[PDB]
Parts: sequence; structure tokens; C-alpha cells
Amino acid sequence: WLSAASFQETTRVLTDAAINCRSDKLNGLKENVIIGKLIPAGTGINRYRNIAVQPTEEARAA
Amino acid sequence: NNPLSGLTHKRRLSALGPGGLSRERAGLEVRDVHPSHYGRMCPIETPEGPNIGLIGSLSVYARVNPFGFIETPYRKVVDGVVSDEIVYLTADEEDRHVVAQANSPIDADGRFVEPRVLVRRKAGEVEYVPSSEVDYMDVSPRQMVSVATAMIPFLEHDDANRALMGANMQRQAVPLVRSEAPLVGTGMELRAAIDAGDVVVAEESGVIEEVSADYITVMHDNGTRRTYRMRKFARSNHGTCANQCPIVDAGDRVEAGQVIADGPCTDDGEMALGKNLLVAIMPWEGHNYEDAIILSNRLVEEDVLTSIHIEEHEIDARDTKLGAEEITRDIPNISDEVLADLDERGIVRIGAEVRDGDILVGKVTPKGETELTPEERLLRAIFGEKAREVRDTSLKVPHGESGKVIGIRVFSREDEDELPAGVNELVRVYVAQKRKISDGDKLAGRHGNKGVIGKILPVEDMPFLADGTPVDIILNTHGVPRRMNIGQILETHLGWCAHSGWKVDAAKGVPDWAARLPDELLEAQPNAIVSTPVFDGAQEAELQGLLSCTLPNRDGDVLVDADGKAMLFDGRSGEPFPYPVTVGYMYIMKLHHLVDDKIHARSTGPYSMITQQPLGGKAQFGGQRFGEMECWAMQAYGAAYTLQELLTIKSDDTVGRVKVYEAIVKGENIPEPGIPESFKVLLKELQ
Amino acid sequence: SNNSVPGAPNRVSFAKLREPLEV
Amino acid sequence: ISQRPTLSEDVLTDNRSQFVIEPLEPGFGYTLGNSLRRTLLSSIPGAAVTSIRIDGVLHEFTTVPGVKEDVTEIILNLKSLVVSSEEDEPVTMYLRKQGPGEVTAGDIVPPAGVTVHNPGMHIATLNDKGKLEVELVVERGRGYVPAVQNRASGAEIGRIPVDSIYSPVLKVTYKVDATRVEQRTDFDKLILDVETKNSISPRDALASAGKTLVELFGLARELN
Amino acid sequence: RPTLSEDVLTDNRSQFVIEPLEPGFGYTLGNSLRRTLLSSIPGAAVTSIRIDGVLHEFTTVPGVKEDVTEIILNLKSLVVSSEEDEPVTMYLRKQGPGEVTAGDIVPPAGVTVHNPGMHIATLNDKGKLEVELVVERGRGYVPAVQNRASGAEIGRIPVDSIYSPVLKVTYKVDATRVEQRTDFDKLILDVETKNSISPRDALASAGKTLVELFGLARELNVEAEGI
Amino acid sequence: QCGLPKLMALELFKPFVMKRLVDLNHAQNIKSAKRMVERQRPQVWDVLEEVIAEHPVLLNRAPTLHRLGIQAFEPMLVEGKAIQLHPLVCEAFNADFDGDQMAVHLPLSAEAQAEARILMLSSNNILSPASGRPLAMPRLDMVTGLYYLTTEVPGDTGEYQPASGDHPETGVYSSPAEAIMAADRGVLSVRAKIKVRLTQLRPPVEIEAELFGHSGWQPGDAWMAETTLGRVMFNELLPLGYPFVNKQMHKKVQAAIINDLAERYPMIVVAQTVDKLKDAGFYWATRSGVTVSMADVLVPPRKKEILDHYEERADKVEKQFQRGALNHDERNEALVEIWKEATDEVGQALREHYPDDNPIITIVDSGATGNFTQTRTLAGMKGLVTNPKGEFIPRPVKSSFREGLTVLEYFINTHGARKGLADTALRTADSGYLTRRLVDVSQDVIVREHDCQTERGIVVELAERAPDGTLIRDPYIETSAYARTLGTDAVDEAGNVIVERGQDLGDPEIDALLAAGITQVKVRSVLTCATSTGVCATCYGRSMATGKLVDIGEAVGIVAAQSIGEPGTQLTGGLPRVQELFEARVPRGKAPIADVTGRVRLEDGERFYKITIVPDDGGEEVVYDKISKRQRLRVFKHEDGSERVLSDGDHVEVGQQLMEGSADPHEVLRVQGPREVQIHLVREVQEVYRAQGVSIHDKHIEVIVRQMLRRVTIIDS
Amino acid sequence: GYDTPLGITNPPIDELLDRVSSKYALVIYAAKRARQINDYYNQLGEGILEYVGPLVEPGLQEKPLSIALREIHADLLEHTE
RNA sequence: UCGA
DNA sequence: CATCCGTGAGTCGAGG
Ligand SMILES: [Mg+2]
Ligand SMILES: [Zn+2]
Repeated sequence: WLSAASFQETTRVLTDAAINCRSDKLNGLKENVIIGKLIPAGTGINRYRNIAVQPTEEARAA
Repeated sequence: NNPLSGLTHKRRLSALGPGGLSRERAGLEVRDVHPSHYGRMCPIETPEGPNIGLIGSLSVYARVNPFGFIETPYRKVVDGVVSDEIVYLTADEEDRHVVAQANSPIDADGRFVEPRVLVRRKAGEVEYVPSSEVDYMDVSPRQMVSVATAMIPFLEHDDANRALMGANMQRQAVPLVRSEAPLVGTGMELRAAIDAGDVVVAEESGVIEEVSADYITVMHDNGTRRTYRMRKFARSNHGTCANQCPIVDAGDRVEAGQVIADGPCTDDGEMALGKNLLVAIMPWEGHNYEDAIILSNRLVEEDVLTSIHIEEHEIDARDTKLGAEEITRDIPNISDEVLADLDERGIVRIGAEVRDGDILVGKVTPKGETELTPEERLLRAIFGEKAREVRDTSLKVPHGESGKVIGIRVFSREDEDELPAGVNELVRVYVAQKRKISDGDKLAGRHGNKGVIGKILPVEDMPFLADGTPVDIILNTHGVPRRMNIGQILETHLGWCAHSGWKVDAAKGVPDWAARLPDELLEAQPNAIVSTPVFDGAQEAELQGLLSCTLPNRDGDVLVDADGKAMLFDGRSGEPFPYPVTVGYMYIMKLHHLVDDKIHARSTGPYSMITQQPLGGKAQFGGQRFGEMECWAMQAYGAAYTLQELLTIKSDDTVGRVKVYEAIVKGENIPEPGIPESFKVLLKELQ
Repeated sequence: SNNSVPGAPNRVSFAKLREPLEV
Repeated sequence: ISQRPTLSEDVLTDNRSQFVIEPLEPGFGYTLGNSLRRTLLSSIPGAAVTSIRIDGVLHEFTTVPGVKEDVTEIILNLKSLVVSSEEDEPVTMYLRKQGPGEVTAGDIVPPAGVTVHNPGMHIATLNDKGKLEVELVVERGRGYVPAVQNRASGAEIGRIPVDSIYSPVLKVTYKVDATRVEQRTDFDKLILDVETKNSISPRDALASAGKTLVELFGLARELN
Repeated sequence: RPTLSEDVLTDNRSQFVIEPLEPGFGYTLGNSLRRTLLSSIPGAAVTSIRIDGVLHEFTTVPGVKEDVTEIILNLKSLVVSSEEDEPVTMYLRKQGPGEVTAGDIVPPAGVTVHNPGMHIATLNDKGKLEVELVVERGRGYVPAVQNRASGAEIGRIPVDSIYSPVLKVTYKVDATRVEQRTDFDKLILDVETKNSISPRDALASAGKTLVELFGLARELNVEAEGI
Repeated sequence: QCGLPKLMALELFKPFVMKRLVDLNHAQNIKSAKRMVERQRPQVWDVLEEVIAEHPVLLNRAPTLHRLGIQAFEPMLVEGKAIQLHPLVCEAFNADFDGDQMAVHLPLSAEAQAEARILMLSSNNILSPASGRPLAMPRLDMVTGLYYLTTEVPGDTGEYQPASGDHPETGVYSSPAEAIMAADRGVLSVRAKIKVRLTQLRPPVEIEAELFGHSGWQPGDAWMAETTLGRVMFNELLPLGYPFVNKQMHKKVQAAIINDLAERYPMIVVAQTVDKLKDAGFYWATRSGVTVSMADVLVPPRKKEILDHYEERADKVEKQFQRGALNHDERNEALVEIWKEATDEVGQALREHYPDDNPIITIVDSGATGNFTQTRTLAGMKGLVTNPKGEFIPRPVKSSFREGLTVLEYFINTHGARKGLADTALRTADSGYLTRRLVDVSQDVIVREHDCQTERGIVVELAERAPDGTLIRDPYIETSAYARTLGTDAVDEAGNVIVERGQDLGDPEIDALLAAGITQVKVRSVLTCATSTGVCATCYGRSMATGKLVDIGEAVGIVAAQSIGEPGTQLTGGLPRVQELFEARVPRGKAPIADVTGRVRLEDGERFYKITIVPDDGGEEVVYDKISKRQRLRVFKHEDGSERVLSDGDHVEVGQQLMEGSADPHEVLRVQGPREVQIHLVREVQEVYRAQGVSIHDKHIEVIVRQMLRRVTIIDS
Repeated sequence: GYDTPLGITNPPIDELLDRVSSKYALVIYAAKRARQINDYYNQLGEGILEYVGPLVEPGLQEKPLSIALREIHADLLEHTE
């Protein structure tokens, strides 16, 4: 409903959503931008987001 | 902005406003050019934006009848014979009649030349019609245009699109330190300057009794004396410089209706919206790519394109609940080095210089007696310095603003100066700037050939003619035939002929090309002024021939050919350019879109009261807007963090931005963004 | 000349003679 | 296939002089004279006014009672003032004139080492009751130095800094007669044209141009 | 601040860096120094040649792989320093199978060939080759039509004369930021020379040459300047 | 790089300089550090130069239509108060220099700078995401400059001459260094055809094999060529390792070179390569001698001759209507044709009368800028002006602009000119609107997986079979196939497979399938490949920007939207058609389609068109009712002749369009099915942008289309 | 084979991209190491056990990102998803 | 009202 | 297939 409200006919969107008790799972670009979360695209996805970088064992302090 | 700017604003025709229509309600039928507009409303002059076609200029010869319709003058033709008798006609009245074009050839008595002539008819339809059926004819060729439209030389050679901007931009020309008249004119430059009311016209005839920079006094014939006071260095509505100067010397016999002293953008009572520059039509090492403009340092070192700008800064001392604001020279925790340019009151002294961040009006207000910091209490006992209850609320110079303080206007409730309820001392400080033209300043001509200053080369770098004269301005060739505004080229050719002078060959008779050329022009002095009235004036034949008669320079050498071109030397390599470059003079107007005003930037600053977003506007030191369309560009790139940053810690995260600043100044790492306060607003607006 | 009415500088005009009425 | 040391002839005129240089390498003259032209117009030493001060005036934007012009136009006319000074350090000129009549560059009082070269220069038109007391400061520099630099130094509020066009050079050009005849008679003849501001001679201008350039190209001869 | 002189190297060519010049002097020094190195330095090259088994050009020389054209070109790239101004003559003869080089050339006294390993022409068996060369001194570049009468008209061939010991020179002018001023000019110069002289030397001669010219102007008064 | 003003930077890096100000003890604390900056003490300028070391910034330029409207740069300090911009990104921002203003945004967080330097750096985004074409290329003065030197001038001086008489071969140089010293003396022209031995440029592929046997050319190996000195200099920029090009550089030529460099050579080579070109063009644009005078703009010799011919043809038509033999709708319809033809003849007059030296033409015929239709307007005549209705005015503007239009001519031209600006302002609001809807429908569309693994794809008409024999490159090849990846092995007549499955289509791989004779390939599509959320990586294929496989996480949906909405301004069907399709409205045309395939039974009446169809396979006669204003579509029948209009007895396939107009996609759905209606939409959409010269790869359109059929209705609960 | 990469084009991105699965991954890869470096310098002053310092010679006033982006090219870092 |  | 009410109708900047 978030992505729907911020598009068009916002008053129509809300009246319907509040009656249906619609729960929004915050998984989408528009949805994530609004609440300020990392958008589920690009460097935002976990596949790239949770990266552990370490020096090679070969690389050692002088 | 300039005199013409005002005049045109008095003759605007707006469809907006109460009783009229809204912008959204206006379809495509209202805006475009209607057949009735001829001689009544200009078809060219109208804004470029979303206001297009809804704002129009009233045509030159038109006038308003007691019933609120637009009458236009037409010459009366009895029976094929033009009569000097003139009657004004309304739109619907004209339709019932049949009108001849103005340029239709006429006998020395008044009769037509050809039976069938060009004829204007109802519904904007045209057809050849026998002379027996000719009722009226147009007063003048330039009848359909407006005031600002008629100052565009060779208008009939420029497409409506660029001709449109041509008119709109002349109203944006900025008054220089001193003004030159255009080498090439249309004749309208005279009557416009006078009627503008921003020059000084003599009411009754007589002799200049005494002249000063301050005023001119005239002794009439009947004995009475009328003195005219000169407006000297006054701020306009748009921060330009309205300054008038006396033309006549003491003891000049002046007749009534004569300009005795002109103002901004006016030379000898003529509209002087710019300077006459030496142009060269060639691409130059890319520095003029995509409408950019290259300038000669001469233009800086001789103030050719220099203008004066005045700002008005204000502040007031009010009655507060903690006492009253008092303007004073004593400001808490400020050295005597900063206060140096102040008087005893707390005002800056006239003539002093001011930079941004400096102090103009020292004002202090009693701050709320809140418990000062236990950690600042502690700091005040060590150094034993007692805190003052007055907070610095002084008037400081806005960022970017600078120059000399050229006047102070103090109003005091104490001095019986009637102030609004609650104000004690009110100060005004006027600072003037002598802005030398620079990179990024928008330049333009009359043909809608706009452009910003790309680069200003040293005078020696400039491509120069044979006799060592460096050109002034280097326009790009590419951006000419695309715009269909080749009048700027015509002006340039006539520009060179008007600079070098000319002399047609009378031996073996008057040449056939210069047969329609009036006697007065068959011989021309160097730096002479001419008129090319719209839908009249110079024709392509006469122009080519004048290029053949271009008088040689002081060294007896001709400098350009009959093609109009000449051979230039690259001031950088020294070697001559391989091909002939077109060289001449073109009138260039400094437009009021200067970088010094337009440039802006902001680290942090103020914030929106509700949304906790930054404020907006250069006047508010506000941030830019990263709109919906810019968000997409981010997402499409897939730069989630940057996008997250911009819409969080850079915007409305109350706690976020603060810790960002701290992290930066401490040299640490940027923390993780929190919840947008803006979003919190929404959830409170939904509840 | 173009406008020989006020006492203005002489600006020479390529023209057909315009004498209907001044601006 | 020929070797001859080059000459440097001269054809004169009071304010401007043509220097002729030959015989030079083929297609060398153009880039040779330009090197001079870009030296003259830029870095030739001279002198002009830096700052001024007028009685009753605190800033550039006002009018002195009884004078036809305002300070701005007055300062603007003074841009065309031709001066030559020997004093390497700044000096102070003077101009005071009252009552009716015209004031000019001749009415300036140049101290020891300073000479005005155009006395007929129109400055202001003082009408009746009009008085004008001015104080002019002249320095030695080269090229062009904007007024704006003077004010931040510590100059008092009375002073009004003025732009400085030190370059005593007016207009410079050249032409080349390249004998391209198919033989070992192929050479280039250079004709340089220099015109000054009657502050220095065209010759002396070319001299200071050479002294400069010589000190520059000499660094290409020193060994590593 | 007085200017500096720098050098980045290669055996045959090198790049020179001049900075900081007074604003608007990079281009004042640029093109002028180039035309000097390419034209105002004296050397030696080939004016004309003569081949034994040639009565016209289109036919290749009896016993040679290369055409008449491709041998002239190879010879144009021959680097030679002659001591006397007056035209000298060197001979190059070789027969049998193998390859003729610049080390095979028989030079007069005071005349030195600086690239004896330069390929010239591939001869085969029963392949005879006798050539008469004409060497003069001059400056820069001289066309072949101007040398159409410098040999015996029994097979005299006019050649393009590349006297100049400097091969190719380019230059770029960037801006250095001195003090608060970013207006000062920095001059970068690229110079490639023959195997005859080092570029580092070619500039000093091209530099000393120009100092002489600007002497004429300076001689009159030596008024004012500061370094 | 970008020219970031000294005053602008100091406010952007304000707390970054304050950091280093209290560092180097220029200020005792953070408070004083602030005061130093605001007072602009002379110290900070030295400090700021350090702080902004390789610290990228963003240059935005509204309106931001596609993702190239915002690009990163390495900030360079500069005296002045204006942002300096690189000439090549002008095409991306759609930005001229008539007073444009660009926003600047400074990335702070560690990741932000990384997203700036890597993703959004201008030297990485050379190609358009919409077509894979190079946007950062020689554009104006650049192209004209290069087209200059690369032109072969026949009789120019220093030209190669064969040996004859007593003079040998003239115009043969040992090395490029020699020819350079020739033009400097003044013997050689930089545009004249000569022969030169080169040592640092690989010869053409055709000649290297002849001279080396593909022994692998080497820097030092010599060879002879027949070009101009200019063309040589240009090839030193490509530089080595690239086959020599001996042509004149039209824009279409240089476009290919970069595009080829885009494929093979890495990104940093292309970036540096394209930078060199800009320099060369500008330097030569200067000495190109391109100049506009009144002289170079010339009125045709047959000006009044040609116009008097048609004015005579017109007065005949006028008199033929004066007797009332001609209909009023016919009269103007003929007058339009008379003058439309006249203008063409005026255009022809110019091209021949104009020397190719003429800078007006030189610019036009070199792809630099400008249309010849403008040149016709300028020197020849304006032509037909448009009515408020849009129809072309019977009256023509016989005057060119050089001659000076008559008073009454200017007025009516002005009328059209303003309305042209009016609609130009309105479509932008319509285009931007369509764009924002397009974004919303396709936000959840992201590259989530590496591969769907379905074998489903869709057929691509690779090439048409030419009637006489051989074949013809289909006109949809570049937009429908070149970026796709195969979903089925492509075999010719033999058992020999040409291109495998799981293989990207490249330029040579198309030629391998084109010379093999196979004219139909099955390829993976966004439409076919089904993944849970969004789409997989394989089916989408080669990312138009990268020139390689799309990365896992690319927001292809929004990019697709931008790619469609960006050029949406240049339309006359027109733009409304695009909306009408994407909004799935029951079209204005409403052209019927055959429900069941069979034999066609035309039974036209003058009052009404009726069409009956006898089912091919038994069936019952199906009949439609049509209005006579529409007309039957010339469909390509079994006869292989498309120009055959619908006739009785003809054979139509199922769903075949009966008359001209547009078929209701909803009917196409119920009749031909889900897959078919997708393919109709894609190509009906494409047919709109084809007309106005716009090339969007079918990929982007499909993404949106896929998001339309994601739902099904509920018949029974 | 090319001309020397200048400024922010260095290290050349093509050779950078080869040591990573995609453009987007390279970003987080680099920055997360850049953070480690900047922590190291700030922690070092008062904190032991910091992330390991620059595995390459730091340029004078070289930005933390600019340091990290080089060692990636030097393959001295390990890559995990 | 103006600028792209 | 045609009416009545409700909902859309590009971006960014400037000023007073
Ligand atoms: Mg623009
Ligand atoms: Zn898939």
C-alpha cells in the first residue's frame, strides 16, 4: 500500500488499505526508500552487502 | 533591469489574473498566433516557459479605444490613391474591409503600381486583388511588431524561435559603467529611450544656465527656471544601477523635447543595451563548443563589459520580553579588529569595504535567562569571566555579497521617525559592487544567440587581423545555421562596413546595385551609425556591394574582402589560419544572469520546521533538491548506500546529521543512518 | 535620416520614405 | 644551402617604428615575430596610477559639487592617462583647480622623475563654484594589475584604488616576405611593427623585450 | 621564482619540462622553439644518387629484391655527418648473395655514418649493385625537383634532402599553480633526434641559436628585466 | 575530471578542511577552525587542495531522464565561480552552455565514494544503457575537425605523382616524421593522397595477411600505404594494435570505431582513446576553415526559374477549380503536392551548386550537425507551413531566410513556430508522466538469480529470404537479436551447430549465422524465463552499458523505464499511441482480427464493409461488420507478396489483422493467447519509435510488458 | 597495453573487475576495507588490536579508499560473500 | 515573473 | 457505445 499510496489516488489507496487491514512487508524499492532502508537492489542485496574482507595469510606485517 | 525592460513591462498583455483564466485552463488555441493580432499585439514577444502565449506585448502603433478593444492605424485609399488621412480600426471592423500591405509600390502622387496587389482579408486569408478594390493599406512595414521586437536588425532573416528569445533577452540586458550606442540600429533605439522615462527630457526650450553632476538648470525664454535633479547611483528593483549623466555643456541652446541627460543603457538619448564588439566566426580550440563564448582580456582591463550592482540590507531593533534590542558597537566576544570599520553607534562607516561574514550593523539582544551550562559555568570560574545576558544578533554580510558601502539610512523612533509598533532603531546599508565580467556570465546578441563566457584569454592570445588589432569575441560557427538566425551574420557584415566606413563608385554612374540606396549612405565615415528598420532597411544586394567599398585602415590597407571575411593570425602559434575567417562587429548585451548571483553551495545550515529537511533557496542558504527523477537515476545505478545517505543523514535524520559532522571533524568513520524524521511525520499524519 | 524630430544624433536609414505617423 | 648572420634594420615614425629582420630560415619569420609580439603586449615595464584620493570623497560612487562628471567617470577618464616614472618606489602626484573652466592632465603636478605625456587629456568640466583637489599615486609595474588588490593591504577609507594598465605598448603586428623561388635563394624577411603610447620609444620597447627573452632562452644553454 | 629545466629519458629521444613560466609565455615559447630544432640546425643528408643498371625508374635494379622506390626511402633514413660544406661523394658496391647495409658504405675523410646496421637492399646471387651517392650540407627539408640537376644525366636521381638532424618534435602547454595563481604555464616538449646527435645536445644548440637572434633587440639599451 | 570552483569546494568540504586546519595547528580548536574558513584566510586554499585529493563529486543536470543524468567526477579546483565540464558528457546530460546549471553532491560515507568512483564515474559510463551506442563521442567541433584531416583532396599540393620522363616518383616519404617536416615547409598538404612507410601502425587485416601471412605484426615491422598525412595522425590515437582505417571520418564511421573498441579493448583504453580524439578534433576544427559568411550561404541560380514553373502549375489548378471541376478537398490536396515537389527541386539545386568546400554543406554532409532541410530553409525556401489544424497550408513560403521573408510570410511562420514550442512543452509533461508510471510498474523487477534454466525462448526473424535468391538483413536485427542470449543451439542445414546455447550474441556470431544461411534463432527473453521475484541474469543477457552479462542486482526495470521515457519527446500514431499501448486501452482504430483461420469471403457494400470467413477446418462461418472509413491491411499472404490488399478467396491465419488500424490486444489475448499478445505489443510499440528514428532494444520494452500479464482473473471461486 | 592511468582512473577498473564477480560487489569489497584502514589509524593512537594497517606503502595524504583500492589490485585481500 |  | 464526478496533467533553479 506504501508503493501504491506514493503513486496516485492516495486517498483511494488509504481508505481501501485501512479496511482490508493490509500489512505491508517492506520489501521493494519504493518501500525501502521511504523508510530509509537500503533498497533491495544493487549493492543493497545481502549477497554483496554481507562481505568479509581479510588480508591473505601470505600478506603479513613486515 | 534596464530602461527598455520597464517600458516593455508597461505594455504587457496578460490573459492570467482574476476575471481571466488560469494557466492549466488555457488550451492550445488561446496561446498561438491569431490573424487579428496584426498591428495590435506582437506575434513574437512572449515568454518561453509555461507562460508562453499567455503574455504578449502590445504592438507599436496600436492604441486602446474607450470600449477596451484594440484599434490600429491604417492609411485610407479613396480609389487606388493613398491618402495621408488615417483612421483607427478595431478587429471586427477590419474584417469587413480589405487591406493592402504597406510595402506595396505607390505612385509619387499616391496611386498603386500594379492592378493586382497583395491584400489582407478576413480569416487571415490572402489573395491578389485589383487596385479598384483596395480600401486601406498598412501604415508601416514594422506595424505588426512590438517595441522590443523592432530593435532586432534584419528580423526577417531570423526564425521566430530565436527571434523570440532575441526580444525576451534584451529586457535582461544590464547597465554597464558607461554605455555605447549600437553601430547597427533600426531607428527604434531613439524613441524607446525617450519614452522609457529613464532619461531626462527638457520640458520647455531655452539655454543651459548651469550644469553639474548633481543637477541641470535651464533658463526658459519667458524667464522661468526649471531645474532637473539627476538620479545618481540608485538601486533598481533588480539591483542594477540607475545612474544619469548630463549630456549638454553649460550655455547650450536646448530646444524642447530634447534629451539633455540620459540614464542607464543610454547614449545620446538612444537605447544602449550593450557594446559594439569585434567578432570572429570560427571554432577555437574547443573553448566555444556548444554556444560557449571566448573573450578578450581587453574587455576586463578596459571595463567594456563591467556593470554596477547595488543591494539593500536591512535590520531592526525590536522590543523583546527580555528587554529590548539595542544597536551598539559593543558586541560580546569580538576583537577590535573586526569592529574596526564601525562608527560609535554600531554602523559601518561610508566608504569602507565589506567582505562576506563581516559586520554591518552591530545589534545585540538580551538572551533568555536560562541556566547556563554547568560545564560552561565551570569554564567561567576558571577564567573568572562573567557571562553577559546579551546574544549577538548583528547583521552580517550574506555569503557571496561584497563591495563598498555607499550609504546608510538610519531611522529612529527616538527621532520621531514613524516606525511600526515595536521597533526602535532601523538601519539600511547599501553596498555596491563593481562586477567585472567573468567566466560563466551570460552574454547575448539580439538574434537569440545566447551563451555563457567559457574562457577569457590574455589580449595576446586573441586571433588578430593584419594590422595587429586583436578581436574581441570568438563565436562558434557550428551554432549558427542550426538556429536559422543568420541576421547576426548580416549585422556583422554591416557592422564592419559601419566601422571602416565606405564609398560607392560614382564614376561611370551610380552602380545598379546601389540604385535603391538612398543618397545619404553613398558615402560613410569610420564608426558611423545606421538604421535597418524591420521589413525594410538593408537588402542582401546592397550589403555585398558595401563590403566592396570598405575603406582601408590608417595604414592604407583594406582589412576584409567582398565576401566579408579576412585573414587572421593565431595569437598562440603565430602562423596564419589556413582559411579566411568572417570578421566584423556585432552588438553584444550583458545579460542579468551572472555567476556571482547564481553560484551557491551549502555544507549544513537551517532546516525545515516540520519535515526537518533542509530549507530551499540561495536566499535561505538552503540545500539542493534530490527529486523523484533523481532518485530513479540512483536506483538505476544500484548505488544503494549513496542513495540511502542522501535521503537520510544528509537530509532529515535529526540525530544522524549531527553525528555525521562529529565523525568527519574527528576523522572517524561515517555512522549508520537512522530513521528519517520525515517518515515519522507521516505516521503521525496517518494516525 | 530616420527620426528628425527631437534634436537627436543622426542615424542614417536604408528606407522607403516613412511619413505616415511618428511612433 | 647558405649561411649569413641576420640583420636588424629600422624604418621610423615618431610614435611607431618598423623593424626589418633578414635573412631568416624558411617559414620561421611568422613564429619569430609573434614571439616578440606576445612579449611586448604582456611583459614590458612602464608606469601608471594605482590609487587616488579626492577631497570630500570617501568612495568611487559619488559626485563632487560643481563638477559635470561623477567620481566614477573621472576615475574612468584617468585610465587613459599616459605616465612614465623612474621612481621604482611609489610616488604622489597632485592636481588642484578651482572656479570656472576645464581641468586637464596638464594641471597635474608630477614630482621628480615623473612625466606626463598627454597634457590635453580631458579629465573633468568644472562649472562655476566647482572645486577639485586630487591626490594621485603612481607605481612601476608591467602588464595589467586590477584595482581590487590595493584595498585589503591596510589602505585607509579615504583611498580609492584604480586599475593599472602598466603596458606602455599600444599595437604590434608583423608581415613576412618569404622568397620561395626554387633555388638556394629561399629565405624569409621579417617586418615587425611596434607602436607605443608616447611613454617610451618603439625601439626601447623592443630593447626591453629582447633583454627579457635573452634571459629566458639562456637557460636552454646551461649544462646539467 | 626562477624557472627550472628537467628531463625524462630514452636512448634516441627525451622529454623536456619547463616550469614555471610567467602566464601566457608557454605559448610564446612553444611553437618558436619547435621550428628552430626542425629547421635551424645544420647537418648532412643525400641530395642525389646514381645506379649502374638503371636507365629508367619503373624497372627494379637487376638482382635486387626491393624496387627502385624502396631503396631511395631506406637511403633517406641514412644518418651522415660531413665536415666540409662542399658536396662530397661516397661509393657503395657489393655483389653476390646477402644483404647490403650502411656498414658497407665507403666514406670520404671527415664523413661519418652513424647507423652502420641499417638495412638497405636484399641482393641475391649474380646480383650486382654499384651506387654513387651525393652528400651536401644544409638545414631542414629540401624537395627533389630542386635537385634535378646534381648528377650525370646517365642515371642521375634527385632525392628528398633531410638535412636536419632532428626528426620530429611536439609540445604541450599545461598550467602550473604557483602561489595562489593557477595561471602560470608549464611547457612540455618532446624531441626525437637522429643517431647523429643526442636530443639533450640538440636543444642546447637550438637554444644557443635563438639567444643570438634576440641579441639584436637587446643590444640597443639592455633596459629592464628580472630573474 | 570536472572544474570545481574554489569558492564552491570550500563550503562543500567545510568540516573536512576544519579537520585538517586544527590538525596542522593552523587553528587551536574546532571553533577557531570555523572562523578561519568563514574569513577565508589565505591558509585554507593550501589545505583544501589536499582534502579534495581523489574525492569524487556528483554532477546532476535536471531534468534527469536516464541514469546518465547524474555522473561522478574527480574534482579539480579552479579560479572562477563556474563549474567546468567535459565536452563528452554533454550528450549524456543533454546539456548545452546557454546558461545551464548543474547541481553538485558530495559523497561522504566510505561506501558512497566507492559507488561514485566505480559505478557512476563518467569514464566508465561511455555507452548508452538504451542502445549500447557510444554517447561520449566526438560530437560537434570534434567530428568536423576530424572529418577535415581525413578527407582525400585530389589536386592538393604534395600529392603523389608517378615517375615520367626525367623526373622520378614524387610524393613518397620514408616515415611520418618526414611528411611532417614537409607540410611545415609548405610542400605537403595534410589532406592529399600520398605514399608513406610506417613502422608503428598495424596494417589493415586484409593487407597484414598479404604482407606478413599473419605472422603477427610487430612495432618495428614496416609497410607501405596509400592514404593522407591526416589519416595517419588519426590512427596514432586508436592507437597501436588496431587495424589501420583508410576512410574519411563521418560520424557514423567514428561511431563504429568506438563501438568496436567498446567490445574488444578494455574500458580504460576506450576512455583514454576517446579523450585523445577530442583534443585532435578541437585543434583541427580550428584550422578547418569552417566559417559562415553571407557569401557561403548562396541562393540557387534556378531560384525564380523553378518557382515560376510551379506557380504556373498552381494557377492552372486554381483555374481548374475556378470552373468547379475540382473538389475543394482535392484542390488543396493537389496544391500541397505541387509545392512539396517544388521544395525538393530547390534542394537539388543547392547540393550541386554548392561546392563540398562550402562550410554550410561541409558541416551537414559530415554528420557533425544540421539537416540539409535546414540548409534548404536557409538558402532555398521555407516551403509549406502547418495550419493550426496541422494540415499543410496551400500557400507556400517561396522566400528563403537569406533573401528576407515578406511581412505576411513571417506572421504565419511565427504562428506555427509558437505552437511548435507549445506542443514541445506539453509532450514533455506527458512523456515525464508516462515515465513515472513506467518506473512504478517495474520496481520489483531486479536481476536476482544467475539463470532460470528454462528452455523457453522466442523466435527471431534473423533475415528475410531474398526473392531472386541469397538473403537480406532484416531491419529489426540490431534491436531484437544482437544483445540476446541463445536458448537453443543454432544449426544450419548440416548437423553442424554454429552457436551454442548459453552463448551471448555478438557481432561476429551474427555473421556466422548469417553466412550459414539460417534465418531464425530461438533466444532467451525476459518474457519467457520465469523466476520467483524479478528476472534471472541469463535471459536478460548482455547489459547494454557494460557490453557484458548483466550483474546480479541490477535494477533493470527502472533502467528499462528510463530507456523508454528518455527520448519520448521526439514524436508526432505518435506519443499517444505509446501510452494507449502501455495502458492497454481498447484502441481508436479497433481493427478486427480473424477468430478462426480459413478462406476469406469479401462482400463489400458501398454503405458498409462486411467480412465473412469460412473456416479452413470444417467449422461454422464467422462474419464481422466494418465501417468503410478503415481499409483492409495489405498483409503478406502465402503468395509472398505483401502489397496484395485483402481480397475474397485469400487465406488468412488465425488472428490475422483484417483491416488497417490497431487490433484490440484484449482480443488478441483471448484469441491468440498470452505469449502472442506480448509479441504483438512489443513490436507495435517498437513501430512507433522506429518512425521517429529512435532505437530502443526490445529488451527494455519486454520488461514492462512482462509486468502487465503477471495477473490472471478468477472465473470460478 | 595503454597509457599510464592518471588520478582516479588508477588503479584501472578493468583489472579491478577481474578479481571480483561483479561491479556492485567490488564496491562493498573496497569500502569495507577502507573502513578497516581508517579505524586502524584512529584506534592506533589509543587502541591496540586494530584491523591490520595498509598492506601497501601509503601515498602522501592518500585517502583510505585510495589505499584499499590498490591492495585489491595487489590481490593481498581475501574475498568472501 | 525570469533561466536551462 | 455515450453522460457525470473524481483524478491525473516533466524537472531543477531564481526572486519578492
Ligand atoms: Mg541549455
Ligand atoms: Zn530466465
